[PDB]
Amino acid sequence: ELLEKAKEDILNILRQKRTAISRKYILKKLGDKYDEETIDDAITELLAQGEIYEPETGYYKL
Amino acid sequence: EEIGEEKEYSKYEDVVIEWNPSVTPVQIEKNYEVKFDVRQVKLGKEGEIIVEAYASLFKSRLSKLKRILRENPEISNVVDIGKLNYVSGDEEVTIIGLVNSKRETNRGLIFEVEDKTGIVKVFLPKDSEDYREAFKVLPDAVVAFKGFYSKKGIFFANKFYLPDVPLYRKQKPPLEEKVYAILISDIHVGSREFCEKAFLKFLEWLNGHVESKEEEEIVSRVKYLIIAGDVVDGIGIYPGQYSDLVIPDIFDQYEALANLLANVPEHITMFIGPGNADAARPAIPQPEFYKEYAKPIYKLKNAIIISNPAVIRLHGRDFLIAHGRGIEDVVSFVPGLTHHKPGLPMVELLKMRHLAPTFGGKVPIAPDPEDLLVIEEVPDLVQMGHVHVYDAVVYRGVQLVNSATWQAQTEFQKMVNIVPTPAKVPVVDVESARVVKVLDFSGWC
Amino acid sequence: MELPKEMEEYFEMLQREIDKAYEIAKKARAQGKDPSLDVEIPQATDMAGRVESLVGPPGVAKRIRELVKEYGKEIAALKIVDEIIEGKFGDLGSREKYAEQAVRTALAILTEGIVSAPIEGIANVKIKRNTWADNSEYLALYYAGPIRSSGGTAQALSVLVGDYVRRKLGLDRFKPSEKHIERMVEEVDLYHRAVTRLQYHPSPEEVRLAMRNIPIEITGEATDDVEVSHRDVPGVETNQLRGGAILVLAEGVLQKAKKLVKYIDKMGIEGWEWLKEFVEAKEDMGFYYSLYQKFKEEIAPSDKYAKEVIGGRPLFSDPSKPGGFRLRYGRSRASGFATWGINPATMILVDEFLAIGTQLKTERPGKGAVVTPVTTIEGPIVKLKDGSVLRVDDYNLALKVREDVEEILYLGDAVIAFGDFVENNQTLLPANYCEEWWILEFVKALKEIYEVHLEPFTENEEESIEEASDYLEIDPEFLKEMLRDPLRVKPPVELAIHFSEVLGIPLHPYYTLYWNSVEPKDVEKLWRLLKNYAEIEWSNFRGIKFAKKIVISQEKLGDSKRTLELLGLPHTVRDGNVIVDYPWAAALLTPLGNLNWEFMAKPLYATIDIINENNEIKLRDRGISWIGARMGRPEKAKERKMKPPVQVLFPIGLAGGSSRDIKKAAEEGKVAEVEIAFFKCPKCGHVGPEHLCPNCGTRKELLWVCPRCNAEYPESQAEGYNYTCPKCNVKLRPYAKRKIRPSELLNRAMENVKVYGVDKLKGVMGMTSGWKMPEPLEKGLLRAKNDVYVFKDGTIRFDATDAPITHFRPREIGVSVEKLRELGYTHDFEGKPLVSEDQIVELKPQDIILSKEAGRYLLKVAKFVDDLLEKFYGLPRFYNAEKMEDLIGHLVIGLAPHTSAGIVGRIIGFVDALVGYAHPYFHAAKRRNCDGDEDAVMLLLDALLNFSRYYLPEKRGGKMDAPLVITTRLDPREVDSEVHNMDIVRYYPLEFYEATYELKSPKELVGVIERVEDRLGKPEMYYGLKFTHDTDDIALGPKMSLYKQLGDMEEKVRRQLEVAKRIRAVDEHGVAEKILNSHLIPDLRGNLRSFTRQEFRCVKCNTKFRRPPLNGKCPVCGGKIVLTVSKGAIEKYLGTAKMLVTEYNVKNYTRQRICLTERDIDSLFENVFPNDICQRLVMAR
Ligand SMILES: [Fe+3]
Ligand SMILES: [Zn+2]
Ligand SMILES: [Zn+2]
Ligand SMILES: [Zn+2]
Repeated sequence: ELLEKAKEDILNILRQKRTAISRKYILKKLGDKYDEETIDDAITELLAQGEIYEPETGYYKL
Repeated sequence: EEIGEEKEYSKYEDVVIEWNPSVTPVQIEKNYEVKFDVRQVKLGKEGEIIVEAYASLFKSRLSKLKRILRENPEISNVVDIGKLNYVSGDEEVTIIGLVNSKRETNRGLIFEVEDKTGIVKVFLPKDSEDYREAFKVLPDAVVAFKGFYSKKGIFFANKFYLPDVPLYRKQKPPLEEKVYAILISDIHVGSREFCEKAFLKFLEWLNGHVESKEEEEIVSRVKYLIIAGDVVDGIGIYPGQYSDLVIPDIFDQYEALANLLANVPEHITMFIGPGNADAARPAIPQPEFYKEYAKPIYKLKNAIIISNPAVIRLHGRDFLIAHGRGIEDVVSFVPGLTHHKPGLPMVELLKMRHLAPTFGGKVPIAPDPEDLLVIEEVPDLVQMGHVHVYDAVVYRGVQLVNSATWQAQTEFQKMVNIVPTPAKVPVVDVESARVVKVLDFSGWC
Repeated sequence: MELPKEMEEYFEMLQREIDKAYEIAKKARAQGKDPSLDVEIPQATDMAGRVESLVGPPGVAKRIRELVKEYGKEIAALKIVDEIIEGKFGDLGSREKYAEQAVRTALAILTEGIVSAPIEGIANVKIKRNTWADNSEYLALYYAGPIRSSGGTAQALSVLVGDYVRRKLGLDRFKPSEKHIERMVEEVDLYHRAVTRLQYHPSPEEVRLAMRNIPIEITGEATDDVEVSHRDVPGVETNQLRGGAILVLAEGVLQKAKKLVKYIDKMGIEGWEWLKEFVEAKEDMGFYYSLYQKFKEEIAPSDKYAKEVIGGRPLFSDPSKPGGFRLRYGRSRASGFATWGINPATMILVDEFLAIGTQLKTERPGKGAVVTPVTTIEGPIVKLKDGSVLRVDDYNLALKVREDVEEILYLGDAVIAFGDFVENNQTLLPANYCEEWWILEFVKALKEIYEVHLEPFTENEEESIEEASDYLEIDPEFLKEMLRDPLRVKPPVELAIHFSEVLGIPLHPYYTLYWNSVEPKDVEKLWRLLKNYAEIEWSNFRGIKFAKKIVISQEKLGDSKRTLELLGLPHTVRDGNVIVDYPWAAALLTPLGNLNWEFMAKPLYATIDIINENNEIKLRDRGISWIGARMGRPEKAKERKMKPPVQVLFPIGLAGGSSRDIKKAAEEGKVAEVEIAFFKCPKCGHVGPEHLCPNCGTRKELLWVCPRCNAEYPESQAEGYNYTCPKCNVKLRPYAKRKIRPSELLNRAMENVKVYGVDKLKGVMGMTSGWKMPEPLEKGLLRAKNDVYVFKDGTIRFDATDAPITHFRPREIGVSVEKLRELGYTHDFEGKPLVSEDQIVELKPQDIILSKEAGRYLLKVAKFVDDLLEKFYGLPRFYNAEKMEDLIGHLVIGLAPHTSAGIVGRIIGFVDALVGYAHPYFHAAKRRNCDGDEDAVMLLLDALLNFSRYYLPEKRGGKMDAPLVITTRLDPREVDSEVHNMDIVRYYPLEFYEATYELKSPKELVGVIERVEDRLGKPEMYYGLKFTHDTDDIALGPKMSLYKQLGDMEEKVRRQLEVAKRIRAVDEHGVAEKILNSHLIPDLRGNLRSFTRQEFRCVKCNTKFRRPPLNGKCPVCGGKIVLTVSKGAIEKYLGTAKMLVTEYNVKNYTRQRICLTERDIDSLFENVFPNDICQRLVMAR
């Protein structure tokens, strides 16, 4: 439930930026809504399934 | 300037004109001799030698013109300028020397006559009979004065003499047959204004392509042809000449001239001399062309190259031939003698007995130890060019002809307002040394 | 208005020092030893005072000051004219006097009272009748020689003023005939053909149109002795050329018609419609492939600068050719007015043909410029003799590797300001990609992605820096250092790649090669070779892969090596291999994707377009705009002497020889008959050329002579007699031909100043002034002792090239902070207090920086002034200078050769170059430009003590270049109009660079970039200016040009051709032909033509003879006669011409011309005395 809502929000944030965004930015913006552990799990699962890739360590792009 | 791209041109290599079988030339023996030529005579600080050369040149001119002047019977009792103090007041004398300055006053003329021994001041009163001649004499000309002297230092003259042509001449023997001669000049091969069609029609005329009986008889009695200067346009005469050239290389200019002069029949002899735009000396007198640059006109089997100036004998008559660049000095000095009538300036040059007297004007003089521009012997016909206008006059038995040009009007000429007379050809009779007909080819231009 | 209390104090200090100098000048001058009893240089503070003190009429300052504030500058002139005609300023008499005074005053007001046109350019104003058509009155203006140097914009306004005056007075038009117009056309054409090439050549139709509509006559006296064909024209008194009138008509109403029509519409004058009409009538595919096409169609190459080439002055770049000068929009600390910025490295590598202050013949922006070092921009790229490629961007490396240079592939960069483009109205060439564009893109990307605000070139808040550093994972100190000096601090290549892959900005311009300088097929071949036969060492920064080394054998590379050279890629050759090092392997292999996508050639595409079509990191065109230039007129930092050196203004005639030595005449006891003025003592009756009586000690009175009866009258009786002889009724004169004995005068002077050890004292042959008042001989003795020279008015001058400067560092001029605080400086340009020698301090308007040669000369001048004050006048010393550093804080006067007014400055430092540094306002106040011009500097006290109006030449033009009035305050609103276009911004914005690709006119973004004009009126025009580019030193580089170390022409041409060969952007065969066509063939032909029409001169006398004397000796002297033109003058340039013909690929016309010239020279002197190009030429054909 919360994971399902969170992945869509993270996809929304990365979509409008259209470039790689640092993990600190997404952590600070989505931090109030969701705890750190859930955000990390969501990032790991999104990488595992595969719609986004990591060019440089700590930066995420579509 | 700015030289542009390369261009393709033609050198008249497929132009062939043949003789007409309807004309049979008359068999006449040929009597030509080159009486005078520059090449016949054989003539550290550099400034010293150059000054010495100029001094010797003017001394030689003075001596020659004095030897000419002394032949006048009315000239006698000649004294040296340095010995003028011995001259008594009542005794009249004569002085011969060069002219340094000529100044006009309200009561006469004042000259400055310089000889080998001194310089004196001469006064010619306005009432003198021979006063108009003194008003037209150019500087650096050898003149004579007659009069008295003053202890004040002024020579008072009442007569004035020039080295002229004598008034009496002997009647030369006649000829068994009649022979003519053609005089042309200023061909200017390689220029954009050169009239090709007119020259082709002229060549067709010499080969017996006519339509009148008189022309048929004249063409069969032509044995000589004389060209005086400016046979090619040259390169680098004035800035911007590249844009006015069809053949911008002097080797090809002489090649084209030779190709275009190979159609003159075999029974005609040609005499060619250098000009001002040719590959020759940059100052008169000019010995000849440069062999390595103007080779193709040396290989023609019926052409002999002459100098500027030269004297040619034809059946016993003397022809004086020069390009005639000294007409510009006389025109600039004497008022009333404009262009379009180049006869009177020629008369002045003849009656001063020098082809280019002024030094320092617009005629260059080379440093030669001896003066070769003095007319030592009186000729029968004098031919010149360089003016691009045809004229003919007679003075005391001699004929003076200015051959026209084969080049049409250019921008430089119409800026200075001179109208040329292209494609006019004089035909002279050797027996009489007179122009008897003028041919016109201006319609084809 | 509220000034910051600093400018007011500055001006007050300047006035205090000026008054201090004037006090002693006035105390000394009142003793009676000088022509006047008071100082002869009045001082003024604005335009009204100058106009009153230059041309009058009295009482005009108040009216001018009222009307300028009421209406404006332009209409106040018309109001003053109206008041003058109405008689508000007294009774003048005839209408000619009213017209002349009105024209002079109006022109002075419009020209701001600096240019000498109203005083010397206009000679007379007369009323004439149209005697040929209708017999109606019309106004005529007479011009003189000086109008030819008064400027184009000052010639045009005279016609307008004359038209207004003739309209106001109630006169008719000037109705000419056909002969007048034909004469004008002939005169213009003859002038252009014969005497000098006019800057603007008008067609005859334009001349006829101008002559048929101008309501006044434009005539003058004869200036050149060249006859004209048309003669005896009614109303014209001369048959020779009238240069001033025709030059006015050609370079005024025609060349400057836009300015004239602007003035006409602003003023409200009616009847000038024809000028307005003439003015108005006269005026599938990749991104970079199309931009190049539009660039070439809308901006075409110009070759007007390369038309003429003088030996010894090389050509540096062909017109609009890659490899020449790169274009960088900006302004340095010491450039901007008309001055270019050039790295010192490229000064060295062109064999030092360029030094600081050398003038260049530019192509694109204007016509000329001056070079000034800038050490921040890039330098040349060179190829060594062993095949290596280097980038030289500093002075020492250029000094080190000069001897091993084989080819200069790229010259370097040039800094040209936006104000030059505005002034010359030049379309904006597309901008190359540089550091500041990249930094603006960087900060914009940060703002758009992470909502962080940063400002380049300033100091930012700590919180923003920390936030950006946290988001970027870099050291905050590095970010702070990069954002304040983005032109000296650069990131490593891996950081640049990281920035491009994270933020989305393009690659750093430092690591961008000249990709568009090569064709795509060459890059495809290089790609295949690199994929097949290369060894690459890979590395990793954070996930990203970048190359570290490339080693490939030379045999497999083949012709692909030239591609690397054209790309500007540094590499080395060793042991039969080519090696690419660390920072450049990444630059070569990152835009190609590390060989992950194949490079293929595609039509209608460029290399960068193909790169950007398929790649993650995008690029920009590093080189797209190039500019050519040529050398001319090297720098000058010398003294000023009259043509024969002069140290005293005392006539000597021919009793002193050619050198005109008074001491030699005194030694031999000669008697000289010269034209001089005497004085008579009222009591004892002494007569002599001095002012004070040697016996009585009282002041004497001038003696006036009558030329007919030779009667002497003192000044009092002359005033009683109204300066007319009672018996003769003729005009009296103040001078007569008299005999003097130099020995007694010299002995008296030597005993008067106690100076004995003098070996030479040079004077003049005859005086030019009407008064012919001589100078005291004691001044000459002291000048000779101190080794200084004199000018035509009694002053000592020093001439130097002028360069601009706005900001400076104390370490460049050798001045401590304590001395600066004593002078008045307390802060730097950012507001911080002045505590270190490395800070940058803004320069005040009237403070100047002199050269060291100027200091060496002014030290002697100061010693002379002190000696004069101590011995001649009996007063305390003033300067007390032992070293040139003791002149810091003193005053000078600046002057220009075409002006009649000076400006006061202050000395604050010295440099080691050969130029004169000053504020742009200072040079604008002399009506002068910083593009190769030279001005003069003189000490203030010397000028006040020694200047006199009685020594000036009587002829027109004698008052030019003379300090008739000096200005003590500087106002930017009344200096000039070019300085109003100078940009004063710190950095150009993104809008400028984005609008650069659209090829916009500079008038479409004047509101974006701040200029000086936007600050006029407000107190902010005196301070707050900024600059874009910094520089380490303003005198770093060569000081003297190589052109001054070469004597022979063969050496000149050899060095010039070597420089041409070295540079890739110059075709040496084209240079070889231009030299022959422009300098060598004309000289040979002219000398050969002049040899046969020459003159001959004697050695003892100097008589000229038009033909040689027969005896070979002078008729009078008996001495040797020599030639004027010799054989050595017609053969000096023949060997160089033969070498050019034989070694360089020139056209056949020139070859044949030179060969025929050799033959002609050989042939002329005939009767007086296998591998060659001529022999091969004549043997081949
Ligand atoms: Fe001719
Ligand atoms: Zn006295
Ligand atoms: Zn008198
Ligand atoms: Zn002499």
